[PDB]
Amino acid sequence: KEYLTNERIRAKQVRVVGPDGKQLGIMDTREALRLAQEMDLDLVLVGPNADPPVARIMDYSKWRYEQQMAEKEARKTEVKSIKFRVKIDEHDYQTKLGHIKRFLQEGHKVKVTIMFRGREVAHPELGERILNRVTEDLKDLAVVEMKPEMLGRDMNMLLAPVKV
Amino acid sequence: LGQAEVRAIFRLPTGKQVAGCMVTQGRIPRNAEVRVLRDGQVIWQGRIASLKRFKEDVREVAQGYECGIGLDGFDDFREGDVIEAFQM
Amino acid sequence: PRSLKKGVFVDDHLLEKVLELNAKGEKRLIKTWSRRSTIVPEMVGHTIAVYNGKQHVPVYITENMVGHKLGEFAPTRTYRGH
RNA sequence: UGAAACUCAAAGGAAUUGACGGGGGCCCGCACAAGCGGUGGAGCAUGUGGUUUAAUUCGAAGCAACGCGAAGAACCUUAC
RNA sequence: CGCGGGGUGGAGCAGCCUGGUAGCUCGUCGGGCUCAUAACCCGAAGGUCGUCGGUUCAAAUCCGGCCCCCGCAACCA
Ligand SMILES: [Mg+2]
Repeated sequence: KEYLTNERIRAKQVRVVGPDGKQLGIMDTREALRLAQEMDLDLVLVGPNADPPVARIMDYSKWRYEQQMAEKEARKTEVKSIKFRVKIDEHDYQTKLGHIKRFLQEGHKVKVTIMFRGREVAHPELGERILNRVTEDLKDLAVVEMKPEMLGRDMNMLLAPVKV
Repeated sequence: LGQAEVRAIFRLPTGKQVAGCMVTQGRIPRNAEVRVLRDGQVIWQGRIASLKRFKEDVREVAQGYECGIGLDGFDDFREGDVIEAFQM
Repeated sequence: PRSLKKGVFVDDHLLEKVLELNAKGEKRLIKTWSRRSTIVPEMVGHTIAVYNGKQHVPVYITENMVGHKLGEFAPTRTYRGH
């Protein structure tokens, strides 16, 4: 994420590639520098150890800033775990659903688990009833990656945003 | 309790699967087990899920009338050969 | 790096055995524990079974291998690959 | 307001001796800092771990095992 | 077959989009740190970008085939 800028280039004759992708050829360093000055945007040596040192005529600092911004954007993207009960209270469930929706809106995945105990008779059924219902409620923000899946003491599902 | 010959299985990119079969032996009920055979190896083994004829949803298919039947989890569609149904 | 003053070392176990078998022409499998002994051309042609510490391993002997001690042709340690 | 079944041969308090604290204070050590020179990077020399082997004799285990018992393994030593 | 989108160190993801510039987290390997394990910190390895190819001075990037994945696609009796 660092390259030689305009006057930092000592390597004789440089490959004068613009900000667009246009070749001027193998100009002298000084000439290239002059050109850069004329056009405002700096001479960024993006490949010094190459066939003519690759001088990209862009504003180095500006470019770096742009890259940073892009990285930041990429960063903000997470998996958020909502953990339901088996014998479910309704208000709580609603709240959880709302939370999930919010997460989806933000851009985050939602891992929806249901905390099981022993008693594996109507537990999986209960889980199915819950998770599926939740999905039905919020199908327009999220599509299902992982279906109602058994983990032994859990039932997991994955709600992933409709469009990223 | 029946030997059936496959006429038209159905490829839906929407609905499902329906196997039109001509009876040769006895009767095909709704809760009977099914073996599907080709010329050499057996295609699929399982059960009958759904039963619905042209007229009405007839319970038992006697003599040799053509009846569609939905076959539990049928994997190979459009024109089979021999369906053999066994029951004690 | 070869190591001897004068009179190259052969042990009188096979040294005096192989010279008797110079009169019977050749012979078949001479198992000796002597690996200390250097090759003299009297042995050239014969079959010397040399002691690995376990196996009397057979060596069909040629004129080329003369400036060598017997135990070089008896690989005592086995394998390396893991 | 208020059990019992069941269960444990304890649950407890106060102090005491210590040990302990990302409690306090008073101290100290090349402990850090300040400084020099290294090790880790390279090659080899060793000792180990591991893995191979017919066997790689056995021990030593964080400092306080690891250029150690070994202050001298070609055979001997040597135990495998 | 239709159309849409995708295919990237082992896993999940950016970059393509703007023709030169391959990152991030989890794992794997090695070390350190600890009494010891995790966690931590460090390095180290690891991708030719599904592929056939073209392009062009130069393609993960532009184009197409094929392979796929994914979603939708009107017929069950
Ligand atoms: Mg660790």
